[PDB]
Amino acid sequence: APPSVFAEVPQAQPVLVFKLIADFREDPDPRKVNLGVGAYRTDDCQPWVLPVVRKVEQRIANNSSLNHEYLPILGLAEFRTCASRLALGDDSPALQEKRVGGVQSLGGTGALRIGAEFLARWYNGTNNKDTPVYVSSPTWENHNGVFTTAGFKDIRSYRYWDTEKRGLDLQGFLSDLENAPEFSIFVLHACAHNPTGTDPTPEQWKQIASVMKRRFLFPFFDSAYQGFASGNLEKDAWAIRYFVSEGFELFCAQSFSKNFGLYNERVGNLTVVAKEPDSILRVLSQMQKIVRVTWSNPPAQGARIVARTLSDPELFHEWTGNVKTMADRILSMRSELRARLEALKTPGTWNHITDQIGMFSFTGLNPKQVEYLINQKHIYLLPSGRINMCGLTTKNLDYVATSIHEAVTKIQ
Ligand SMILES: Cc1ncc(COP(=O)(O)O)c(CN[C@@](C)(CC(=O)O)C(=O)O)c1O
Repeated sequence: APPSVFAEVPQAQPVLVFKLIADFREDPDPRKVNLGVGAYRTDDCQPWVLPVVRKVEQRIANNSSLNHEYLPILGLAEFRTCASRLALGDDSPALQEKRVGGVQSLGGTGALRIGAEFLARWYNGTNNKDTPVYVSSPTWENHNGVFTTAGFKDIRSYRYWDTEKRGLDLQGFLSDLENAPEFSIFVLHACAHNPTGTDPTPEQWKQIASVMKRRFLFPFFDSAYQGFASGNLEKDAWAIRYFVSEGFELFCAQSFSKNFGLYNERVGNLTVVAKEPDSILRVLSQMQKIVRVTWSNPPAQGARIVARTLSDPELFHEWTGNVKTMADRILSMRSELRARLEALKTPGTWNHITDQIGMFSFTGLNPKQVEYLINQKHIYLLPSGRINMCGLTTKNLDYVATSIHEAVTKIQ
């Protein structure tokens, strides 16, 4: 009897956020509510394909001049240019000086992967897998997984969330920067921090930038929610743009999954800013090799939609309107969920619910409370106490606020 070559493969733990989408879908209880994955939902609790996207899909579908031939390894040129322009702004001195590069990627995740793979080979030496990599405490789980997979052995965290203050621990963060070895890589959330929903103010960003510049720390921005932090694309990109004006060289992993609602078309872009043009050229050539052995070349549908919307003043205007619409609904739900919790006179303060920005809220519930909420009330969320505000609708608001109350009460 010959045994199987897969006999010893262990059962892996499940990617939780996707594990719950499954549990939710198949859960038969009617009063179930998915406050899990960070995807927008209308007030009717439905996915929303943006009107502008619908528009363009139709145009693309009626364009017979378009073929399916392979795209360049680095991706659709028009897309890479518009994506980078969106984050840096058209008046960017970096764009003017041609020291900006863009690599089309598979969502923000793919962009993060490509940048980590490049750094692990050409940054701070050759194949230097030892440069420390810093992620916020807490942060999006996949930050660790992505950098670990790229080979970095030393992943550290910088203090960010202050539990006994329910906000940003600036001194902690600043202290961690001061103490970070020179050349260390810092993974920064450009805006709408995940999972806290707490971002530094421009004044704090200035302090953060000041230490980074002094200690030659590398800013690797994750920008997955441009436009959600406030509803304004220009505003949500200010930090990245400030670093650029300060002369930093940096990476910016861009995702169009949430702001274009193109979740399943995997549209991402890795923007690179260098001190001089010649370097962008050499960098992209190394990036081509990395891409070639990962996905060979990127898919066209998503990039085509984003490219057409961003290069047509009319589609662009319209898109900015749809974005603001989503952001506005998140602001509306924050005020409501807070009201109800106060009316129910729920133990403790809950101002933070309206203080945090973006799609998420770091509620503050112990895990035992989350288990109660998921098992008893069928209100799916993460163990950490993070909730997707978009999951709230004028309907289920009371059920949730009730459940959160009962929890806090007969659970604490
Ligand atoms: C901070 C951050 N960066 C990158 C990504 C990846 O975006 P992509 O889909 O373009 O690769 C996410 C997505 N976070 C989600 C919305 C989903 C997930 O975990 O993948 C979340 O629920 O946190 C994110 O929250």
